[PDB]
Amino acid sequence: QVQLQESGGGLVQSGGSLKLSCAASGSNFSSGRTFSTDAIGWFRQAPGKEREFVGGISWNGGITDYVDSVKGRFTISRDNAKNTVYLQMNSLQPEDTAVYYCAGRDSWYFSKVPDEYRYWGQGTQVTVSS
Amino acid sequence: SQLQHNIGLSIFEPVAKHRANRIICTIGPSTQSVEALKGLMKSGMSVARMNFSHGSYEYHQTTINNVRAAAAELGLHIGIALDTKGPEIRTGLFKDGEATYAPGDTVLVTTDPAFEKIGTKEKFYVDYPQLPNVVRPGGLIYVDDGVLTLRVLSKEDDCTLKCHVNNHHRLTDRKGINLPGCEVDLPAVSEKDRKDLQFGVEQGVDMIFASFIRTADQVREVRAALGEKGKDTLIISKIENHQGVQNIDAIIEASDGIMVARGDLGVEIPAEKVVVAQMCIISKCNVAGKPVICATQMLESMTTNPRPTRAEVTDVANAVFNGADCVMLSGETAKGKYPNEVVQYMVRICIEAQSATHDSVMFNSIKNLQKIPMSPEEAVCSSAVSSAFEVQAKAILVLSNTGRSARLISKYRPNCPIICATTRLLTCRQLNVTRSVESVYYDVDAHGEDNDREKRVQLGVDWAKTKGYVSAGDVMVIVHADHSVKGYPNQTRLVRVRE
Amino acid sequence: SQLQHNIGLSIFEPVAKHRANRIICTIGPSTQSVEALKGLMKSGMSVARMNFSHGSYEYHQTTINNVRAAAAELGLHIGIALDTKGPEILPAVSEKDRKDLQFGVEQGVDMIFASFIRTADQVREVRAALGEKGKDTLIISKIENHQGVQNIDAIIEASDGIMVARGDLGVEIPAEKVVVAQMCIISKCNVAGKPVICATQMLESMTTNPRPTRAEVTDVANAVFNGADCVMLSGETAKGKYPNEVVQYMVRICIEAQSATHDSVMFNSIKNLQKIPMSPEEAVCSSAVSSAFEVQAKAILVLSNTGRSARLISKYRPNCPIICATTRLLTCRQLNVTRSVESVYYDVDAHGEDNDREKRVQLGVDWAKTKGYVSAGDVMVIVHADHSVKGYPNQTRLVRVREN
Amino acid sequence: SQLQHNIGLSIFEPVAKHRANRIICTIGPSTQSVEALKGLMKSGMSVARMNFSHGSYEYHQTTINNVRAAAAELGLHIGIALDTKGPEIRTGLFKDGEATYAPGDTVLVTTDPAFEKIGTKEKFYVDYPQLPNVVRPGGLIYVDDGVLTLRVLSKEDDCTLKCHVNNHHRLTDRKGINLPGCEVDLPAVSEKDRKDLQFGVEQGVDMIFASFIRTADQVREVRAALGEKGKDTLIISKIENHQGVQNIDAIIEASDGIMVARGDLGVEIPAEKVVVAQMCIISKCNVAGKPVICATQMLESMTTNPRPTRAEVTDVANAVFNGADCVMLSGETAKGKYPNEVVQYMVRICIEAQSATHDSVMFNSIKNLQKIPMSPEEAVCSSAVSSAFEVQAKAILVLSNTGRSARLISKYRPNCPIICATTRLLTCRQLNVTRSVESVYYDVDAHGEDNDREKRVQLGVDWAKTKGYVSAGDVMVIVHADHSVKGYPNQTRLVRVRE
Repeated sequence: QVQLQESGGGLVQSGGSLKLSCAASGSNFSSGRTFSTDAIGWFRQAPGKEREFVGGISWNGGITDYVDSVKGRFTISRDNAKNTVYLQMNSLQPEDTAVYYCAGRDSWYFSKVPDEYRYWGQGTQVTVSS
Repeated sequence: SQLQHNIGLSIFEPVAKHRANRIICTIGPSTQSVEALKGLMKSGMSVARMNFSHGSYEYHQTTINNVRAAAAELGLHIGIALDTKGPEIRTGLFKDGEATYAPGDTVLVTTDPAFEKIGTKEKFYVDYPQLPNVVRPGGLIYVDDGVLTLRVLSKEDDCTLKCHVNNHHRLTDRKGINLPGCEVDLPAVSEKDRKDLQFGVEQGVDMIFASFIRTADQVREVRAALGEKGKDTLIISKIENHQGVQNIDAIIEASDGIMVARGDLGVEIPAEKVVVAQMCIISKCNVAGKPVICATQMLESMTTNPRPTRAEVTDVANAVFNGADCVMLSGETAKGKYPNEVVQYMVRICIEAQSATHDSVMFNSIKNLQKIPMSPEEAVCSSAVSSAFEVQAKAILVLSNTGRSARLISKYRPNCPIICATTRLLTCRQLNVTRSVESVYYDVDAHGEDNDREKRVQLGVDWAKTKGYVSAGDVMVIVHADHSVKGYPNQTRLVRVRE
Repeated sequence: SQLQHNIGLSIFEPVAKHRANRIICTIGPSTQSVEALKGLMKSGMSVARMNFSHGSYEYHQTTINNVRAAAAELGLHIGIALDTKGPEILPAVSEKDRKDLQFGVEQGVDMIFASFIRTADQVREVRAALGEKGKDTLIISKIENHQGVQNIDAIIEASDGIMVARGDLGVEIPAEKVVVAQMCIISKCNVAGKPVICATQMLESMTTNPRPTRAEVTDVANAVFNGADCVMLSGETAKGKYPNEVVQYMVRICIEAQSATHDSVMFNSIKNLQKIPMSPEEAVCSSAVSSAFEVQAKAILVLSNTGRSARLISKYRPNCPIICATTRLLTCRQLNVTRSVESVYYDVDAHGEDNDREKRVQLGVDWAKTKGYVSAGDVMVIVHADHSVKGYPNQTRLVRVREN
Repeated sequence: SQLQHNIGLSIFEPVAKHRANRIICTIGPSTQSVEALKGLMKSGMSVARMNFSHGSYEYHQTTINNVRAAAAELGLHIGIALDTKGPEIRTGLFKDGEATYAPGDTVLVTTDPAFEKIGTKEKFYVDYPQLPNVVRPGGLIYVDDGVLTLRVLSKEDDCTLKCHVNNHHRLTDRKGINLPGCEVDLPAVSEKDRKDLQFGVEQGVDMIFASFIRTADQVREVRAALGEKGKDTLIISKIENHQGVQNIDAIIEASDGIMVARGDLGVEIPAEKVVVAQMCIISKCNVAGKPVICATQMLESMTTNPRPTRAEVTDVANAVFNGADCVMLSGETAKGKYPNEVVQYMVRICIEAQSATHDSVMFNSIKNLQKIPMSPEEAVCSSAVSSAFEVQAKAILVLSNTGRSARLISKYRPNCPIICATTRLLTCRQLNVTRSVESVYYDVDAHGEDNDREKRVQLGVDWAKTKGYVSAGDVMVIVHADHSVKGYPNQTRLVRVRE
């Protein structure tokens, strides 16, 4: 129903920083939900692994949460007027190398559980080389 | 019980209900283009309301044409409704659009058509030609919903009066006059009203929202005006003064449905009462198995702001909880900066309340009022909803060509979608105001005749499977007419969807 | 059934029911005067709220003395509540909160409105702060964010009451969700038999206009239908231009909603949720309300000192007023926050010890007689404890009021 | 509520119920004539019982042939049942028809196959051959129904035992003996049983009353004993000892029906408990939807007097109130002076007690036992009965080929007649043992194929019209299968009779 469109992966230097962006179109007309109604999660899947919670943001931006690994380094924010979610990554280290996804849940509140999200971005590669 | 249900609710679990309630959207400057109407249909509209208290037959022909077009593009069947202007001592067309009145001021109140638009802070026009002969010096004139009262001082001329302004007020063009003394003897249908109704019958509208309905005789007059060319169009009585509340039982019996016009009601009755009045009118409508619609004052503020007040949202949710089949927007979608968004909020509110209501309570309540022995027809629909609950059916499929059966099933208020397979497009269009119902058209000419009722059943089940209602192994409930009934459906079938 | 009740409602019949819901008023510039306080009290207020987010210790001492004075003049027991400041713009008890809470305990406030309550641990920190001098004061936990709703069950077991700050909730969660959250929390409290209050966004437009909007009015009515014990005014009575008319408006809405609700649904719902060996306390209470329905009593007189019984009878939502004859004045004041209860005070020192339990009963019947509830010939349900039981009500009498 | 019903009863009002319970008559000397049988059928017999405890294949062949001829004359379908002799010790035959004993006598009990017809006060024969090897000195041997007790004193020969009589009781002939001593190794189906079962199968009986059923595995042994030719014949397990009550759940599951033999039961268990066991067994059968029959001690005094006792009448009435499907007459109809009269009394008691029962209690109690999500099959049957109640239907008409549906509708215990239209005469005959059902036969070969299921419905409606059940204007509930599936009925219609 809602579709997400990612942008912003690449290669970066240990300690550098990137900005991941996710842009949203469409609606679940059945429910009346749009990007602006839906909480957004960011997850990462490192090579060979499953896909783990990184951070999440409620529908209107009033609540966020982060895994400890990235607290103080990562910042999730959102602009509902531009239908966009952002994941700002600072002091990147080799352990953040992975593919990164945004996903949208049909709830005002976010989850750390991947199966609880309804729509996904298609994923972007982030590689931190020192 | 609601109590047990309520203590089980969670703000954190997504809801899962297929929306039962229906949304009526008024059309105007923000939503008359075909692209607009398409986004309104995508974002929840079931009926397009044409508000005839303004605009020309050209403006409304554009709406009719454009909605039939957007619908076609989308393959939907959208109801069109005509809201009558209605008997109303009215007044407007103020020079520059407006006039401001201060207390102590004196103003000319005229029934001369020469000032019909050149209405200024000194002389304006009132549409009733018998006003000088009915209001005497001393009594008042309630202008714009009892907000601006005038005290008559003299019959200045043959058809003008000089009056004393009580309170300050900003009077915009075309505001209603509400002469407190009665003996006005207002008709059921102005001469404009009548003409408009022939225009509607001529263009094929599906329902009339008849305005300011006070007695049952007047609903009958509306019917008469619609003629035989439109003996089949729904009449939805607009209850907007205390007379209509008073005679709600007669009116309900003579109408096809009811609209509760809360803000009009609010000028004659106090708000704490209007609440009660809505509970009574909706519930009577429920019991009668007639559509009832909540209208005036819904997400009003969302006409200009991107989100409503919580107060307003609870207001809508209350209408649903109370029993309403439909909610109507009026200007939120006509002149509003957020038409689609307001429709989608209505969708979210409807599903939340629906998920928040104990699914069985209304069924059990309606059933307990039913006198015994029930008719066959009544019993067929009652026990179809009952069988649904009992086998946890996921859809009821009723084959009805007029829509009666689907309305009777919706009265028993099942907890699943009702799918109506009909042979008539008018029935698709008109079912848009009946809770839980979705229609499916079988063009007999372009296919078989389906005497064995089998491709129509397939059409229904196919719809349910593609719309996510039902899957392989789910149970469904089929209600239809047998080979041998004068009319009405008397057969029911409990089927399982096959892979 | 509610459906059947609705279909026979009429907007034209005068409604006749004794207001069971309670109104809390916040005090500020428009209402601190003793005369103005008297006017609030006559026009339906039962508890005075002190907002410790603004105002000095001297300023609230002023309001405490003034309400005590105006109440004394009218012969009423009005409660006083201290609304904590909270950790606003994380801990549970700010240092300021600690000093405010001891000020309230030393000055004799009846209840705390603990702000920003998220876990049950924090409400217990508040109870610790209250100390032994405030061992018996009500802790009303204010739910104003998502952790509050998530943990509502623990918070309810630890609190004496709950308050739904719907405006505060609306900042983190969408409005339709606030609607659902309010129903959840009210009814969880209803089952728990603890008072629940609705707080923000009530008749806010009446702060400056002489009448509110119809949407506002149905929002209040919908709190009442949802099950709330009390509604609370905020700026309406503190800064507002029409404090007396808005309290009266709350009274008319409360009565109309009460008369529009079906009298037995609550009782049947609460009762059927009970487990099949009931305890004798719970049994006496439910069956009193039940007996009241079966005999159409116009009053239930309960003899509680702590008010426990009165709360328990209230949980079963009877048709008629509940008169509590108590000997502790703080119970008179705290009971103003429970639905349908009205306390009558019996001074055990100034009047002979009512060891028989018989003069308190008469006191109650006389109160019910004068208020207008009961008239010679009417039945009443009397609920108290016997000469020898372990500190709870266990017997129930059914009385026909006689000319006296 | 039964209380509410009770206090409204009147002894002076004529009853107007259609008899729903069914009557089984055993056939013997008073009734084996074709004319006698026609009179029993007119009088209300539904199943003719053959006690294979006595009688030759030539005799029972005659009973079989006569009941078919009599039914053919009356245009009826009567079920024939075969009651096994069973694994029950029997006491040879006694010369001059009788012989009496006094306590302190000494009598020989031999198993030498001789003396089988001689049988004197001094020495008589018994069925068990290893009786000399099992019952040891002092052992207690109970004859008739425990009435006589004997103590084993002497060893005598390999064939004979000398026993002390501890009585005062006169024996009648070929009586049974139930010795309490264990090491009996009771069979399930004796060689005599087996050949009798084949005779029944080969001659086409409708049902087996299996005697002395103790375990479920016994019921399976009986099933096995009927070969592919006898897979359609019902087995009704006769519960007549404490083990029978002990295993009633397994035995109900394994059987097609149960017969409560209360006399046989009273020999091992105290009366008071038999009363209770009867309530228990009957009710478990109701909940399982399988027929249950009450059989012994019915109107026994009517074998020789033209009036039963009041306690006997209440005993019958109690069985009906209790929930019994059928009541069964034994000697009263086989060797009795008043066969037609006692059948007519059974008809009268049934009607009276059915009419004093509260119409709705059983439907509600069974429905509340049902786990929710119901099967479609179960939903269809229960819902047809509740439909009948709500429309005050005068008949349910079900189209069932095996009759499974008709039994499932009867389980919900409606208050009107059930008409089952079948294409199988075996089904017409076997449904004679379920409450409220009446079969109508459709000869596929004689008429069309009724693919539409229309001729049959007509047959049913026609029948209920001629029967006196329905008139033009009344409502009927019709349950059948749709033309897209097979196996079980899943479709229902509510029809007003026209004429």
